[PDB]
Amino acid sequence: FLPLVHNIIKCMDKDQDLNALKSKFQEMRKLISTMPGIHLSPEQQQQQLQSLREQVRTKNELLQKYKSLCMFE
Amino acid sequence: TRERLLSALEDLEVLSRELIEMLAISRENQVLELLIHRDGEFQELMKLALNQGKIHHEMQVLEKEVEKRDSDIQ
Amino acid sequence: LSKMSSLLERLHAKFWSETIKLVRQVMEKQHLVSCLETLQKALKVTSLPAMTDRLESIARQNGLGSHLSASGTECYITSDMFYVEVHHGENPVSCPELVQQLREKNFDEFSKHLKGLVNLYNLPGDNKLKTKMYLALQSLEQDLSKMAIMYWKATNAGPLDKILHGSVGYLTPRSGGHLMNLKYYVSPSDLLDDIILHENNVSRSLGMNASVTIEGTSAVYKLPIAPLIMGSHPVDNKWTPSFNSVDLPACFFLKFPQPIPVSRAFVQKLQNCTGIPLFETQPTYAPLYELITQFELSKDPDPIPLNHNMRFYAALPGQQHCYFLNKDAPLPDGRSLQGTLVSKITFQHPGRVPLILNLIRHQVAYNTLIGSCVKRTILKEDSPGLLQFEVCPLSESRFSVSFQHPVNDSLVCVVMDVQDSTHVSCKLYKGLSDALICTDDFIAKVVQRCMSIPVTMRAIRRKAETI
Amino acid sequence: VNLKQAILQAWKERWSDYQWAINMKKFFPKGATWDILNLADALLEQAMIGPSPNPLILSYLKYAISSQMVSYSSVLTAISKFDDFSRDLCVQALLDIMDMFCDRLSCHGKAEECIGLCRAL
Repeated sequence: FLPLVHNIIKCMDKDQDLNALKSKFQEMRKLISTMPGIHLSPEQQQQQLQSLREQVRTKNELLQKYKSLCMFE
Repeated sequence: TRERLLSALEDLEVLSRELIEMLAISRENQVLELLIHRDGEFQELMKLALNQGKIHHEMQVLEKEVEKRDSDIQ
Repeated sequence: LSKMSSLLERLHAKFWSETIKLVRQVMEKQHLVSCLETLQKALKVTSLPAMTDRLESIARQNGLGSHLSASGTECYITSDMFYVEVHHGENPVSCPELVQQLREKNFDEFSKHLKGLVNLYNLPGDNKLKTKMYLALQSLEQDLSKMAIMYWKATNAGPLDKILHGSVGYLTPRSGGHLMNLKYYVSPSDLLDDIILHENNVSRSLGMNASVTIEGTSAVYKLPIAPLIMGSHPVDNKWTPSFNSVDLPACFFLKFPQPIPVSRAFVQKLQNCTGIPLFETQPTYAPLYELITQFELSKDPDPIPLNHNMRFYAALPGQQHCYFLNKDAPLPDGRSLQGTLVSKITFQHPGRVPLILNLIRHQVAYNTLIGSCVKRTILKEDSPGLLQFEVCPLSESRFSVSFQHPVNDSLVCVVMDVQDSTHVSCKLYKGLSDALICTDDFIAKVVQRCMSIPVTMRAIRRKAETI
Repeated sequence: VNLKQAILQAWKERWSDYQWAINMKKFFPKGATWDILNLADALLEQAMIGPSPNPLILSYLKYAISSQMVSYSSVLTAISKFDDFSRDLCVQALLDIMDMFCDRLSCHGKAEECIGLCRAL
């Protein structure tokens, strides 16, 4: 980000609009990198990950219980 | 986190534009140093964003396993 | 706070192309931009022309002239200091210090080296004498090298003997901006860390140092511009006399990094050995024990002054100690031990530099013996133990530690005189009806092995209590 | 308890001479003119151990002469019992102490004290 601003300052010491609009297009690229797919705080990501881990654990444990248990002999 | 990212984006944008513009109209070290701080904090948030993208890919695999175990239960 | 009104004026800007057109119209029509650049060199990413930009920023920072001939080759250029990264001499050395700093991300040490290379050639002369002045330094350096090699020819002594008692010293030749360092002393405590073996990769700061250099003075002196030792007495050095020489308005210097406190009789002894006056104006003399305590306390600084009132405490393993360093106790002349801080000793030709150093070694040795009392450990007013001691100067190079007899109740005074750098003789002084405490050779052994008062006092107490 | 222990405590905690005088009074209820207890002897022993005298205990003895705690006779006897003579500094200190009371040398007491001053001279 900032070295382009450095080049704009260096051009001001040399002298231009090109790198300024390139900085604008860079911020458009920044919007495209705000698109991804994450919105919650990382605490909420941690809560979701822990809850889903517990879900897979308990479901595997139940299915293993009924794997092992025969009601009939 | 998108709100904090986008606020850091637009803040960085138009305040860096202000620094450029006052350089241009001269021919402000404090708002310079704060721009430095905003740039560093923005890059740190982008690193946290890539980490949370990894977290979301893990979550997608994990919920696929959730649906498979639900189908086995039913 | 100001950023909030900045973002408000930024919202007003949201309510820049015209600004770029204005900058273009001004283009059709200084310090700040380069200052922002030099702040932002920290944030540049590692790349070859960007590292060229940061090295140019180092050049603008230290006042030197940068010139690139490519993205590889960049020259730092001033009146004599001329070197590249890829006057009146070649580019001598691909020195591993500057290359080792610049291969890593250590640009500030490169800046310190350019500062030192500025301070070498900032001599006041019209530049022609400057070259000759530097030549004089070169001659001095060569002579100094020979003397250490002569000592290495004399005995094959280790680096510790080279430091402690030899000619010149452990001698690190100059390399970049770091000038030539003589290590004239290393204490028995500072040798050890947390038991150091002393093989020839010894640290630059592991001891007490003195850097030799040239410096322009207000007076005029006659200095050699040729290697003065062409003929060497096979176990000594021998100097062919002057003129060659010229009367440069400068003199050689031994600059100490931390200024050494010295007594008055040291000042007369060194002005006798040198011939050149040391303190150009007479300075404000102070008692030596104030200066020794300021030296030792300002080794490791803390924002709270200790407010000692010359009563120091020592927390030891099997003992607890207290010390009164007792300035203003009168010498036989009727005055206290008065001394001042010396930092720059000026000599004219290199044959003085062993004798000078022997003097300084003597003085530094004495300071270490009074340095061991000055501590910051505050075990204040503990009823158990606190064996209350006293240090008083009977003479120059002598002092006395007085303390209660560990068995009986009369005083016992151990007088220590520092004959040489590693030799301190000791005498126990005792009442005629008392217990045998120690022999003097035991005290000399513990002193020369530790160079610290409280360790020797514990050795006295323990060898008393075994009997 | 002993005079040596009191003088040595006076050296340990740094006591000025008048505070030494007060605490020396407090340690000993019977004054016994301080010459029965041999103040001059103990002060000279624990002042003249080093090659140079410690100025604290010499300050104590010079106060104990200038103030009339100690008679001149006990001081002159305790000076007489020193000899050694290899150290010039202790001898010069003893001659300054003699320079204090000599030419004055006036006992105001019993005649046995005057005879003691005669033998001490």
